[PDB]
Amino acid sequence: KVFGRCELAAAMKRHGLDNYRGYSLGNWVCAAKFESNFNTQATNRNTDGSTDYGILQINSRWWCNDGRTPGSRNLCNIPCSALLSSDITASVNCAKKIVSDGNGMNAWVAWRNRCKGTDVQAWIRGCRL
Repeated sequence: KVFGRCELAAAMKRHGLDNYRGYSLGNWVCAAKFESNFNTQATNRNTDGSTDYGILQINSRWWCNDGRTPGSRNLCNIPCSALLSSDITASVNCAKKIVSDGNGMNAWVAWRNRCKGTDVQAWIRGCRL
């Protein structure tokens, strides 16, 4: 499923991502925009052989299990395909584990490079929330 900007902000808000670990809702919505382009079925294979999954492009090496990434941990204890659901619940739960880890949202490159320091609130401008 491809989300609307505001449809997503709302879903993320009810799922408790708004202001989670200090990161206001705009940050999350933007990260979503540039990681996956609001598309839940997005996948990207990396050079190290791992693959990134879903709305927030979560990586097979540390966080889930796709059965083809050697030496992986599965720190969110899910199959990696569960992150491609139109229900964003698993993506969201696993995002909270990642963000709480140590590097905050810097764990996401697209955020770090395309959102960090920007007026991220533009991303929730004019949504019923």
